[PDB]
Amino acid sequence: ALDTNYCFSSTEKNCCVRQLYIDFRKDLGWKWIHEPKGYHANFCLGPCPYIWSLDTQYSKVLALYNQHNPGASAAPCCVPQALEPLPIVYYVGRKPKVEQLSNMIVRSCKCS
Amino acid sequence: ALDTNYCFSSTEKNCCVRQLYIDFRKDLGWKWIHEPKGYHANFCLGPCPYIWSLDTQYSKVLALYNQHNPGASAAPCCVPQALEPLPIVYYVGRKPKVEQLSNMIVRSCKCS
Repeated sequence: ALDTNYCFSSTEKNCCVRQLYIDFRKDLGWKWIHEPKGYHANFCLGPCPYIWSLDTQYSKVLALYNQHNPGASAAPCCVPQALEPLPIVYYVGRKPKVEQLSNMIVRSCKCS
Repeated sequence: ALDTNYCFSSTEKNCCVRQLYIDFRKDLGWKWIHEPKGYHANFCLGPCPYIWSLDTQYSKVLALYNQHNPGASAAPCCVPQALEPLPIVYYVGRKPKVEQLSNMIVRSCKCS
């Protein structure tokens, strides 16, 4: 299970989603969004082994292509499979409008 | 265009698919497959900027979350979006059978 539930417990390095709170202005400096200040963007870091929930067939082949060659950084790339929206509030000229960005959050990583 | 056409030309580091020929036995040591010896598995390496064909919304946000914080390796993860099959030939007990693995190749990366 490579989601924000099994990665938000012990320590992990392979394809494990890690906390990635992003303060709209602190990290992205986004100026088109006023609120919220940030959110739990979460994300994924580190590659994955072979039986680590392989999505595509090239995910199991390369998974070994690296795990077999010591010194190769061509491993796979854990990524945010399922995402989540984001209730914000920005300004258009002079009228404030609250929306819900789509896929602006993570809820489970993977290995594409 | 982050495919094996624009990456197989000049040099790139961000989300650019690079050559990844894999010799079934040399790299994966796969013993369940006899032929071919290997194939053009290709793959992707390096993260991506913001306007680098973002797939999910978290691809444009994090793209800046890293491009903004100098010293953060939480960037995105370029991956093989479109893949390709693979005509092989293995053995089942004593009967040889040729098949076509699915998604056992890359034909274009992206940024999940």
